[PDB]
Amino acid sequence: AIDENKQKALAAALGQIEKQFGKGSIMRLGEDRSMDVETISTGSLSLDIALGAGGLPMGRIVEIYGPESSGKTTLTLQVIAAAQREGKTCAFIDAEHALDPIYARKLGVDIDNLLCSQPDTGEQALEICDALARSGAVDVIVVDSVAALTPKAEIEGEIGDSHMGLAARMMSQAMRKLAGNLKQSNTLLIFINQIRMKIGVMFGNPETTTGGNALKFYASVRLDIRRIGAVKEGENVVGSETRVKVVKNKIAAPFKQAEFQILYGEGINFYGELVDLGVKEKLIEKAGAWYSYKGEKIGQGKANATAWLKDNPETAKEIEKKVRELLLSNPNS
Amino acid sequence: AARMMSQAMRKLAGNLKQSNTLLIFINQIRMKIGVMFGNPETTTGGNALKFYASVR
Amino acid sequence: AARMMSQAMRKLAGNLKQSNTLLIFINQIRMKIGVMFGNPETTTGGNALKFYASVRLDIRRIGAVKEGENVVGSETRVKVVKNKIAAPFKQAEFQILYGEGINFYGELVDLGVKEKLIEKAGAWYSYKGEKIGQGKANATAWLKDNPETAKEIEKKVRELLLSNPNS
DNA sequence: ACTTGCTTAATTGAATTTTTTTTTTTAGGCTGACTCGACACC
DNA sequence: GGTGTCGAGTCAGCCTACCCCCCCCCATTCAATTAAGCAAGT
DNA sequence: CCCCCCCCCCCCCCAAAAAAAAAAACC
Ligand SMILES: Nc1ncnc2c1ncn2[C@@H]1O[C@H](COP(=O)(O)OP(=O)(O)OP(O)(O)=S)[C@@H](O)[C@H]1O
Ligand SMILES: [Mg+2]
Repeated sequence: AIDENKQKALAAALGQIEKQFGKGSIMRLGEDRSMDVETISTGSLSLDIALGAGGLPMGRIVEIYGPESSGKTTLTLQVIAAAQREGKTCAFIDAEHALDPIYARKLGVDIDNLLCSQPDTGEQALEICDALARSGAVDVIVVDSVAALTPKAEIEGEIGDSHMGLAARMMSQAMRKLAGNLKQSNTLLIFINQIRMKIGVMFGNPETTTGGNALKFYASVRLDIRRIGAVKEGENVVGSETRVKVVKNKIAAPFKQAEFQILYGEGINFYGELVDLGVKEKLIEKAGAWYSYKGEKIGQGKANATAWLKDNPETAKEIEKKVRELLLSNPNS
Repeated sequence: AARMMSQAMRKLAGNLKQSNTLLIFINQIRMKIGVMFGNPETTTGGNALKFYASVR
Repeated sequence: AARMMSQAMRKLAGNLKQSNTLLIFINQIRMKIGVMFGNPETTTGGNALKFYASVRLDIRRIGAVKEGENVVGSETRVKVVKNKIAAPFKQAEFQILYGEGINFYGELVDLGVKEKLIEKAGAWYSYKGEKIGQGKANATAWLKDNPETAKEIEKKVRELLLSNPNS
């Protein structure tokens, strides 16, 4: 008796809300396809595993932070390169004024279709982000350094002048405005941030990021990237040994980490990863310092084993297919 | 209230002068809103009393 | 809302006086922003109630009351910010204990010490030589057990500090 | 009977520095900028 | 025929009317220091 | 005895509401 009266009052209210605000304003969460999480590759297989859902989520905000020369720009360009290869449009907002277009081409970016902007102010940078988000025509936006998003008042002003929390306020306002626009357009926004030291602290770590506290809350993923060593061809340093910690994750379990090589002028070493994962999943046998695939000695030393996998495009397909099958915990589709 | 004050001033001003009686009105401040230029402080009971007052 | 409150006061002030009825309005605090003349703490509902009020009390929590670790109440301060029936700007300090209310015996200690009926050496409370406890809580706990001395100290404090007693 | 360490509570001090600017809800005038027709002159 | 220039018309943004009330502001936590009373040693 | 004719003028305001936000090593 009361059941029917409640179901009718509910049905009437739902009808009135959908009339006043629009069609999909309120609905049951189980029958809402908009809310399903879709992901894209990072151009690193170990990082796609660490993220738990096979890559970075569309319609969300991501933060990548780290020290100087850690690989923050190189990593965001490999994301763009991968996205372009699946026929997606990408934008680069270069607030640092430090992008080399020749190096971007060497990492596999289609330069001639990559939208670029070198804005004057933080406001202009973030108004271009909102304009491209509302359009529905851009799939990935990268904002290179939050640290270089200078408010207009600070550019007009003198060096030494105080602007209390003015960048932090700008970023707080930006997040509020963007979150909704990005979810509707299914657009991925990636923010790069720099590290700074906070003083008057003895608990926790003294490392901070720039641009205040809003971005920590709204980010669905946060990556801490670091250079942990060198890659040498005898004497010549030819690349960096890199580590990425997943510091925040809302689309899968956090605190996982990824290890890989960045080689100068190539990018992330995909086959270098595919060796290490093939080893861990018992598909490649490392008998001391001798890498072996089904008895056949593919080489000795990681570089020779990688060079062998490069020469055999069938054996690389085989191992990738198995590793993808096994380790990807939440496959999206 | 503005009308009642308007009518009272008309009636009282002449009766006070004849009898030589001092009449003191106390008023409270309110805040007039939708004013940018100047002082947003008003008093109560309309405009008549400003005109008929010999001292404010 | 400011208009409604302005209209309400006009109507109520006279009706309350005839009936001899006490009306108490509780108000919340809000922040005034921009170009501020004075303190940025405001109250809600416009400017009428400030004029019509015969008494205005500002109440504040100034600390915790702890039984070792367990927080068992609040230390409170009340400022008299407006008064038309006696002189203003006097203040009161008392304890609110959760589930009991205002700690009457705690006030009686503090008023006993002020009017020399109780002797306080460091943190040692003495009534006519006899030592009644160390610390305000043990002193209070004694006065709770000895209602003869409580009634005596109350009667003397009322005689001293309350100017005109009851009818 | 004289002196000292322990007890329990309450009191006071430091905690590196030092800093900003904005709205909706005006009304009516003044400045500068853009549009268009066309008339003088090479 | 085309470009500079005279002229009327229309539109977007700024600013100036304006005096200027305050009576002085919302407040905390850990730990070193002080001290009156009382049991233990002499 | 016999039979109507015609309008005139406004008056007064009332009330506030609300925060937002870090930035940086030094030997
Ligand atoms: N144009 C280039 N040619 C060769 N190597 C490069 C080039 N640009 C960057 N690298 C190297 O790639 C590695 C990572 O560089 P990035 O990806 O630019 O790092 P990053 O964190 O953006 O550092 P910033 O912005 O300069 S603090 C470093 O060892 C660089 O020296
Ligand atoms: Mg960079």
